[PDB]
Amino acid sequence: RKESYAIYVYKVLKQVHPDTGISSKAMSIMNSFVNDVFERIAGEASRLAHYNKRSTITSREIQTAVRLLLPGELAKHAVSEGTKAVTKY
Amino acid sequence: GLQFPVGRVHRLLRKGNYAERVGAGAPVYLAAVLEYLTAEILELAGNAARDNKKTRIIPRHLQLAVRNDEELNKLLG
Repeated sequence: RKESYAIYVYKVLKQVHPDTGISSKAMSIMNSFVNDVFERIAGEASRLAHYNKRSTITSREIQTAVRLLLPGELAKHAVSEGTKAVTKY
Repeated sequence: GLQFPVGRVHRLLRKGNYAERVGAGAPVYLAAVLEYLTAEILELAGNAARDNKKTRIIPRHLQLAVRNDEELNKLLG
């Protein structure tokens, strides 16, 4: 698409299924999901920041955009993944 | 220990012209969110793979896993 996340998708696949590979045609589809979600989360976080007269996209603005754009428990566990992630330095 | 690099996600946020500056925890939060969603897809896709005895995820297992998981379907429809 625009940016390649193939190696990072390779990373997580070995964590989830170490003995199951992914095709190159499917990796392109995986790379498109990440590129689409990245620009949606970062795009809404910038709208949230620009709105409140903010000059900083922080983790709370990313957390809000994740809550508004991911449906159901997708956002529930993603926010848990995010808050746990920044909880290390 | 993230598989998605906080570094590049920070650079992708700076060159993206989203705001003036980017908080330190923002690429960390986004990298974990990006890593969680792919792990969610790759698991259901990897399941459908070996549920067909396939030792390799092909575009079909990606299409099936997201489509009939209506949370992922409403997200990546």
